[PDB]
Amino acid sequence: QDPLTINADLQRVAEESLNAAVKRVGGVWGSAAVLEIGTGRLLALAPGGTRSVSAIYEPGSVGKLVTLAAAIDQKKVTPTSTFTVSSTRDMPNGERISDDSPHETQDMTVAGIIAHSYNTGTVQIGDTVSDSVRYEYMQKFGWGAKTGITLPSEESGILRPHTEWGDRDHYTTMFGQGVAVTTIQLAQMVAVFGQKGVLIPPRIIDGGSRQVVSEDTAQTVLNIMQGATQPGGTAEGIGAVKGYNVAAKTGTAENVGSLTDTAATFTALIPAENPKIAVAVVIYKENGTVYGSTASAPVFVDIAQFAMREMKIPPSTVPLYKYPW
Ligand SMILES: CCN1CCN(C(=O)N[C@@H](C(=O)N[C@@H](C=O)[C@@H]2N[C@@H](C(=O)O)C(C)(C)S2)c2ccccc2)C(=O)C1=O
Repeated sequence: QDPLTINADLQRVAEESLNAAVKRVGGVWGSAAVLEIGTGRLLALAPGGTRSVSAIYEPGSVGKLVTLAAAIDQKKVTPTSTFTVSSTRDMPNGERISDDSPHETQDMTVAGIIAHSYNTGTVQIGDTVSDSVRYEYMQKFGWGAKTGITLPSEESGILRPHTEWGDRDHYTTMFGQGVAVTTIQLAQMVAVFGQKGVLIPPRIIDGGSRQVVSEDTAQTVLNIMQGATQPGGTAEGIGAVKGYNVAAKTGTAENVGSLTDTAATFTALIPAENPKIAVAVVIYKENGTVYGSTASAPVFVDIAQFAMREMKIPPSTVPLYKYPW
């Protein structure tokens, strides 16, 4: 019978979690997409109108995975390459870049950088690759284009041609600012890292795809992503799905509305040793800041715990991956 892909129980979990989280956090709206890994099948899409597919927003530091992957794919960097992290850092082109909150400067590996999500580290990582190269990766990950799901009013996102980026744009697009995204785009993206560098176009209809990154870089981005829940990681505690290895990335971005809003974002893969779902969450607050971790992780967590039961996936048999930092 059922020609749609939605899992009704999973959908209800999503809507519930989502609704609660938006209330909890004083947001004005939210959205969540759960994609099955390997098939591109939508298991859940909240809030169930079309806003999930048509509301666009600057995603923030979830965009960091695009730049990380580019640098790695181009072999310009490795998990264990080391850079200096600082509360601010003045760049060649006259730009000052700042971390969320000041910290003692120190050297960190790439692994630890995006794990702590330090802009000052990632900006350096992005500088190892040309803007036209980054730009091309951004497009292959599906930014600035409709995913092509069969639901009305999909927005294409905003991805200005790199040849158009100023000194600020050079660096802001490195951590998902100066770019607009829909939640469906974000799920499709992270899905790549569980798909051996392949992007599968999402589907809501079953029935009386492209290579974005190498299989190897996908897997390394996958290992780095597991650093999110470990001590010091932005999703420590809050991102934990008891008994299951979680690869994830938070994001907390400013948006206009001028520049008074924020979008708390979360994109995760689970279970990390062998991903079965790709999850993307966003909660938008209007005159206030809201953190991907405090806001959106809990949603993923509720969804993720159910999905693992629902899909009769056994708990993780192997340790959460660690690179030294
Ligand atoms: C173009 C100017 N302009 C405006 C937008 N803006 C900005 O909002 N910066 C944010 C940012 O994007 N940094 C995060 C990326 O999300 C890093 N990752 C977060 C995470 O994942 O939790 C983090 C660990 C909380 S900080 C930020 C800073 C402080 C608090 C929350 C978010 C800039 O500063 C910036 O350049």
